[PDB]
Amino acid sequence: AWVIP
Amino acid sequence: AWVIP
Amino acid sequence: DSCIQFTRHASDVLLNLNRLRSRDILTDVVIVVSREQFRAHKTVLMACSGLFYSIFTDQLKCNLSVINLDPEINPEGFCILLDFMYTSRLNLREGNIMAVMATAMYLQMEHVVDTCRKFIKASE
Amino acid sequence: DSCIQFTRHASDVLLNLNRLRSRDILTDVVIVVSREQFRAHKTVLMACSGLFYSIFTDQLKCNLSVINLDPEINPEGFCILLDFMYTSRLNLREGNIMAVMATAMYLQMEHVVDTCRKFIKASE
Ligand SMILES: Cn1c(=O)n(C)c2cc(Nc3ncccc3C#N)ccc21
Ligand SMILES: Cn1c(=O)n(C)c2cc(Nc3ncccc3C#N)ccc21
Repeated sequence: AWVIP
Repeated sequence: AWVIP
Repeated sequence: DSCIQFTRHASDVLLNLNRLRSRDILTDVVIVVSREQFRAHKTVLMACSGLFYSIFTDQLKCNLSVINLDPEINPEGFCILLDFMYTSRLNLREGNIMAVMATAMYLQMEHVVDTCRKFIKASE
Repeated sequence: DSCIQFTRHASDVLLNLNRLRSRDILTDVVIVVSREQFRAHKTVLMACSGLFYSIFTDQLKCNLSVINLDPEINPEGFCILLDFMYTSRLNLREGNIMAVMATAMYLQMEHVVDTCRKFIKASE
């Protein structure tokens, strides 16, 4: 995996 | 885009 | 292997499927959540959810054009998860995390449940 | 936005749709190429090809369960492109590039035509 888009 | 997988 | 790969291919496919959903093109199922209706593509739902994979691989249920979910399910939670299915983006907020997590557990969306549990543990 | 994104989501969706194709689950069209048949999902074809987008948005053709392509089309070229649609990986080789390029031009797969033209220009 989870990231900042 | 096109890359080497 | 001797392949080449187009980096944006999978995300472009998702963007185009989301555009088909927005225009109601080739949608083949209506999901009903506490009297609210959501049109979608069965294959996208199956690819993203253990629950929809189980429903649409069933020889009887695969023929249904309308699927009713448990009425305790939060339709905003469902809508957030349906948007995630079609975009890879999850609109997780302090005010919706409990509902999103409950809905993801119901839908059997393991990676989503994982990130919700992590954000809740960080909050405590 | 306040979203989070699951990096592998779009590729996982594609992998799962390819597994459905392999098991013949919810495939809704047969593409015929010089007497060879290929089962697929109309939505994936539309998301990847200008030609299939034009066919399946047509009010008459959207009802067809069998689509015959021009018999001059190379079915190995088609198979390579169908695999690309479902995997983002294009098996481009010296011995198939001319056929793959011709098939991608027919299917209206712009990025594929672009990479073929680049590889051909580098070879000359
Ligand atoms: C538990 N669970 C989960 O979190 N996701 C994201 C899941 C996806 C699917 N589906 C598939 N799995 C294998 C082959 C094909 C498909 C499809 N379509 C099933 C269970 C899932
Ligand atoms: C020319 N061309 C091309 O290279 N690709 C990869 C194309 C894809 C599509 N399709 C779509 N475009 C907009 C909204 C929805 C869809 C779908 N499904 C059409 C033309 C394409």
